[PDB]
Amino acid sequence: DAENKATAEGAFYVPAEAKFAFVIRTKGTNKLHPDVRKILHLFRLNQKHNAIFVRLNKAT
Amino acid sequence: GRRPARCYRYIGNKPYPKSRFCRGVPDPRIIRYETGTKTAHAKELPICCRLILLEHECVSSEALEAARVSSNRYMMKTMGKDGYHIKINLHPFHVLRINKMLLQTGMRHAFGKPEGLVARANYNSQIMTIRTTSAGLKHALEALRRASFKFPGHSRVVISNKVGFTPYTFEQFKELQANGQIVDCGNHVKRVYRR
Amino acid sequence: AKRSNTSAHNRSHQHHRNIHKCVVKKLWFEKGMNAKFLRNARYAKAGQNK
Amino acid sequence: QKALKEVAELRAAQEAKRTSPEVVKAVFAEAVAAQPATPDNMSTQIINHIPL
Amino acid sequence: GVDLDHRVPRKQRQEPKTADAQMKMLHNLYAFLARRTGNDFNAKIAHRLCISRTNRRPYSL
Amino acid sequence: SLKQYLVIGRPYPTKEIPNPPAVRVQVFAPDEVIAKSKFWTVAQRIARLKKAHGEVLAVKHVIEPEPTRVKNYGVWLSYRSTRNHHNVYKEYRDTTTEGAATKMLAELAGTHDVSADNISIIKIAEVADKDLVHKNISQFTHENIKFPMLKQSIRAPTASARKVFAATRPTVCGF
Amino acid sequence: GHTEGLRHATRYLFARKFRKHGAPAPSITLRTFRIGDIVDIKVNGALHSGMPNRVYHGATGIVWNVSPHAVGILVKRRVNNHIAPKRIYVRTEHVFPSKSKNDFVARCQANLKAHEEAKKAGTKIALPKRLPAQPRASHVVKPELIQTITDAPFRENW
RNA sequence: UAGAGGUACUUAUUUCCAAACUUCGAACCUCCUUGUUAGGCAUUUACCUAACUGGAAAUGCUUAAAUGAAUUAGCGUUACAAGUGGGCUCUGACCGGUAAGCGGUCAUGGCGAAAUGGGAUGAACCAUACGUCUGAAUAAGGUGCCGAAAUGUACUAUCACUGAUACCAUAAAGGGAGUCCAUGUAUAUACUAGGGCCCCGAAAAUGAAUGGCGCAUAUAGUACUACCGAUCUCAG
Repeated sequence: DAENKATAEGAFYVPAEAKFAFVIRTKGTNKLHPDVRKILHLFRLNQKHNAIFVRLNKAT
Repeated sequence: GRRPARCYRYIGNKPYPKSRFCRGVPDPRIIRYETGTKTAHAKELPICCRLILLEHECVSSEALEAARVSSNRYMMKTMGKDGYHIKINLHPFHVLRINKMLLQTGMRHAFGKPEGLVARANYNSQIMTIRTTSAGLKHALEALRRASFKFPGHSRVVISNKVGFTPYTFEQFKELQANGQIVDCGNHVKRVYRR
Repeated sequence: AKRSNTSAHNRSHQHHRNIHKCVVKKLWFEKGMNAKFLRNARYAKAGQNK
Repeated sequence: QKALKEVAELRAAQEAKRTSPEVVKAVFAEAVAAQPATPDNMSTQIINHIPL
Repeated sequence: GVDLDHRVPRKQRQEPKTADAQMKMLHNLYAFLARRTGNDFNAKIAHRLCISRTNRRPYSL
Repeated sequence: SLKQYLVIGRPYPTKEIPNPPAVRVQVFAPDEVIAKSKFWTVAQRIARLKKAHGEVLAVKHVIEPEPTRVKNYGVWLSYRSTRNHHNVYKEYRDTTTEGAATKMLAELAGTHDVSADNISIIKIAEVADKDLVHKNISQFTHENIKFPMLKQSIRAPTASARKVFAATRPTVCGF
Repeated sequence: GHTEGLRHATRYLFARKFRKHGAPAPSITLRTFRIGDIVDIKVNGALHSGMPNRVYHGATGIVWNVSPHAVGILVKRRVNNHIAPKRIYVRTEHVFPSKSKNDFVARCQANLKAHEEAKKAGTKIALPKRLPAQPRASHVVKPELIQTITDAPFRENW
């Protein structure tokens, strides 16, 4: 209704941004830069096809 | 004599000018870069005609003097040293080197003595110009067609929109002249900045 | 005869297997420092306990 | 499963508004308004030789 | 395929390497207590009986 | 397949200037997520508006008023080939603007051999039969169009009923 | 021809910016230091007595000695494997009071301002903390300038 | 480089440059801080200050209020000893060289010590790094037959003793009323801005290799589903 109110007025309802995400590891382990597997070890995504929920802020 | 210029086409070092350090250098093949009616004007010879290079590579000094002589001798034949103005907008500063070889000590103390001058081009660098009148625009294009076969790679011949060698379009040139902002130096256009 | 002079290919690898932070015992270094300062710092401590 | 039936209806009720004849012609009129003016001439260089 | 560091940096001595009856026996007494009573005192006495003869230094009178 | 999209975006409010100009871009992409990225490419390239400081307000999906009937579509585009950029006005006959744009990406990749990375469209619009000037598409706007179907297909009427033998020989004549 | 000199490969380190040649102002000599203070070493190229090495340019440390013209600074160089400590002596004209802690010390005093003043009214406290830049709340936007960006036809312009 | 203005120089310009030029100056990096912080009180000093109910420093007492980024994680310390001290290399950056499967460096990765699948074949490239088995669905890569899997659907080009999938196993400058698409003008027609594909340019020695057979809608591009396929992933 907040969306359909703004269209009838004139404006745009821009929505709220996503507060968290869900991060599948697609590719496996090897042939990989050490900064870029330090970062995956911090999300606990070590094996291929693993996932957790991650909160979205300018750190993450 | 010389190497084939397929040796010294692509750029595999930092640029290496004539200086204190280089020392034993032979002078380039070019002396004159500019021929025809040099003492002319922006208004007298408005039409211009450029030769643009479509590669990142080295151009030799021997190519640039071959291109001048073939340009002059066509424009001399047709119209006869009046209208035209030829200019060359590369200057060869890069010095080449050779290991010589000619018993022998090859690849040991490999650094070599300078052989010849060269010019380092950049993708869309103009390497020649002909400024002229509308009567001999036809003759300018046929000159730069012949001069293009001198140079390595491939290279487009282009009629420019802008006046003379000045950076001003024909539409802009009348507005500034009328405004009175621009002024005339002996050759080319000198702007007036009102300061 | 002519073999390689050096390399740094896998210096980084070895260093990171273990860049241990060597911690200092105390901030004062009494071998250095002004003697005239440390001379007086003795007579502060010696006078206090009596 | 009661709630996700209601949310399925409300999200489907928006697609009634989206695919209505009234709303679609407004969005197509916005898309026709958005497009630029017709170019007279193609080609990389126009080339002008005005005297002086 | 998992990214872990598989190596062990730290072993620790769990039971005593003596082949006595009596040292092995009263280890199990204070091991039994250290578990069951859940106390810091008996946990230390249990572990002191594990450790080698060099570290058990002779405490003079 | 491609769907026409209208995307409107703007820069964030600074304290110097709250309520800036927003900007819209017509884009062609398979879904809403790709249509954002095409908007940020065009907005950055031209109007100097980056992803890292800007909102994106409304991804509107343009559906057709009627897909029931056929329309002519002029497509003004530039496409880039090594050593030069060319401007071309090409046109097509189709049910929708998207299906015309999907046609020309195949036709440029076919005829000229350039991908959708190099191509950059200027203008799509529907066009009347009077203003239409290209001969091969003008013939379909006339009355009394006959062409035969020379070269029939041999396919299975359903994929169950295919076979790799036959007693009689198939006839592939138009008739 | 690699050389291991004292002042080697420092053409542009000990250069003096641009229109900042000459001796420094005498306000610099009037400044004071203490033990425990965080200080950054950056060099005057002019003043040659009691420089640091080239390596400890732009390098934060802690003061441990103070002496008539000069300050003993403890600085953590990274050796090969491990981060060694290094006891420098260096003059005060290459040494400035660093603003590393001034973010932290601002917050502690700002917290005590909040923690006391909550009790003064009292009332009841909300707890402030630092937080990375976060995704935005929903809200509604009316503009009244909407341009329509398109790609133009390409023209050479030479 | 090349003209103009002044009394060969010189004042403004202009064509075009520097690893051992700099008046500006990124990206990528680097280093420090982020829990205890503000005080107040009175002993000690041969030190500092003109002076002590000051400074400087360390000893204790204590007045307030809290655990004050994200994500992750147990951290610290010692002893004894093996092998090693010929390396090679993909992708980028670089020095020398006409160049090299050449010589010498740099950053991450790989091989060496890493199987299996894919690139017909290959230490190094792609997917992935492995207990013994039984399935499912995939990755790289493929689906005329050899060969497991659509000669799949939709849309554009192509006739040539020719073309055919990264690293990769070679081809350029320069031409063509071959064909398709095409820009601007003039009067169905003349003049061309060009672009692909195809042809020419294009010659070596045993008989010869898109992997072979062969194909010509099994060739060149584009889009979207289904399907086969590793010791990966998942289930037992």
